[PDB]
Order: sequence, then C-alpha cells, then structure tokens
Amino acid sequence: FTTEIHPSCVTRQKVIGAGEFGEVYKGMLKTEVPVAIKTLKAGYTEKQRVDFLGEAGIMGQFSHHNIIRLEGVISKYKPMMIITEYMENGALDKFLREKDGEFSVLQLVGMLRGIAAGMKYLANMNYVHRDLAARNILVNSNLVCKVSDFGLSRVLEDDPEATYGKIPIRWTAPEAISYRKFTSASDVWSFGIVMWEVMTYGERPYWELSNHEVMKAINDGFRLPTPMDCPSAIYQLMMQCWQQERARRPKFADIVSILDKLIRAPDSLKTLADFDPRVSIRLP
Ligand SMILES: COc1cc(Nc2c(C#N)cnc3cc(OCCCN4CCN(C)CC4)c(OC)cc23)c(Cl)cc1Cl
Repeated sequence: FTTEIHPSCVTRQKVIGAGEFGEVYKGMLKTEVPVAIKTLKAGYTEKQRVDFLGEAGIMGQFSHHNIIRLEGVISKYKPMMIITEYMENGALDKFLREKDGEFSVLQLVGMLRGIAAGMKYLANMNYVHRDLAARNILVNSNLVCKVSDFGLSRVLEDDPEATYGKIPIRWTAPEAISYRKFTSASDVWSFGIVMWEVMTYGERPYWELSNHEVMKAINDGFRLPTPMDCPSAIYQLMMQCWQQERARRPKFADIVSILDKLIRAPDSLKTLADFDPRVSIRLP
C-alpha cells in the first residue's frame, strides 16, 4: 500500500492544524516540493492506527484532479505520517470568509464545478464522503478545489461540526439523519449546501437556528434562501439538491454537466435569482 517515504526526505516546518493525537504541518518533501504532513503520535491505539493509515489507503486508490493527491506515508518509523500535496489556500470555508467579495461569479461557479467533478469521481468509485462541506474542500494557488478528509468512522468522529449517531446536522440529508442512510445521494444534498456556502462567501447555513430548528424547518419544507447576486440557474440547481425524495435529486453526473454548460456559456450566469432583503432602507 502506497509509497513509503523515508523520514530524511521530509521536513516539518510549521503547524497548520492540530488535534489531541497529532498535528498537520506544512513541510517540504525532497525525494524539493511543499507538502502537507499529518502525524500520529506514539501511544496510538489499534483503532487509531487503522483509522489513520486507512485515510491514506483510501486516498491512494484515487487519481483525480479534484481529489487530494497522496505522496506517501511514513509507517515504519514513529511518529507515523501521511504526506499529501500542499493546498496553499487551505480550507474553502475560511478562505471565502477571508476573501469576501473578491471573486467573480464565474470563478465561484468554477470552484463548484471542480468540487462536483471530484464528487462524481468518488461516487462512481463507490465512495460516500458523509462529511461534504466547504470546511473539507481545500484550495490551491490555481484556485483548484479538491475534496479532502477521507476514512471510515474517523471522518465524522473527528469533525467538531458533527454532533449527537454523530452527524454534522445542517449539512446532512434528511434520510441520513433519520435512519442512517448515507449514499452518494445524501452527498448530493451536502453539495447543495456547499453551493450555498460558496455563493455566500462562507455564510453559516441556517444562521443561528439550532440543529432541531433546522431539522424541523427542512421537514416542514423550508429551504435556504437565495444568496445575494446568485445566478438563477445556480440557485435552481442547489434547490434540486435539497429534494426530500432522494430519487428526485440530481446525480453528480447531472451537476457536472449543468455547471460545465453554464461555464461554457457564461452569459447564462448574468441572470440572477431575486434576493429577498431582510432590511428595508428607504430614502426620500
Ligand atoms: C497530510 O495529511 C493530511 C492533510 C490534510 N489537510 C490538508 C491537506 C491534505 N490532505 C492539504 N493541504 C492543507 C493545507 C492546509 O493549510 C494550508 C495553509 C492555509 N493558510 C492558513 C492560514 N490562513 C490565514 C491562510 C491559509 C491545511 O490546514 C489545516 C490542511 C491541509 C487532511 Cl484534511 C488530511 C490528511 Cl491525511
């Protein structure tokens, strides 16, 4: 399983993410290229070792532009490490919140197309992500968005947005919440939420509604309102991702096709969905 990298080829330089059992670092790989490096500290359990190397094992099965590339693993020395390509701009949700208003609509839609292409690949590889959200999309210096955060039980266990099953409620499809049915179609629901995150520059879905309030609203038929300056076709597409009936949602194949057609005829994105303002400002 995958390239075993000698520790002398890897230099950890700066902590960029942290947990109780290891950290994520920016570093360099001299087989000299930048890499992300995730560690697992000594004392780890069997389950931790299986979850940790399982993330790398899963990533090693994939070869797609919109899926994080695995460079290799350090497993025969401690601490163990996973080494991936480095995504200079980090997580998409923080990136958009820090860059509010700085992109064109075409750029934002292009990000969505990349995410959708990665998700179509995963779904057709029989991989259900379960935690698709802008926080799990990473962005590089070419503005390419790539799906990250792979594994089995570790995905939802490690995410603080996932609460008690243990689930990140406001990104998750109704059937996954209600009866634990996680499929590529529940990932499509999540993708609809990601579309809303991108078009709003990282607004938190459903604002301050509690988890129960969100579930009640969804079950009563309410959906997130249109973002400001959102192409009508983009809002229509996200709304179809939120059909209660799983079978009525687009597949990722449909999503990629639609986004590709909109990008290739970019004037189609100048028609905007009506934005319902929450504030009335009236001047004589
Ligand atoms: C290596 O192993 C793994 C690494 C990761 N995670 C990452 C991968 C991957 N993959 C790639 N690239 C990453 C880049 C990151 O931050 C870049 C610095 C952004 N700046 C931060 C400061 N602000 C103000 C400006 C932007 C990053 O940050 C936490 C995590 C990354 C995952 Cl999810 C799983 C495994 Cl197994």
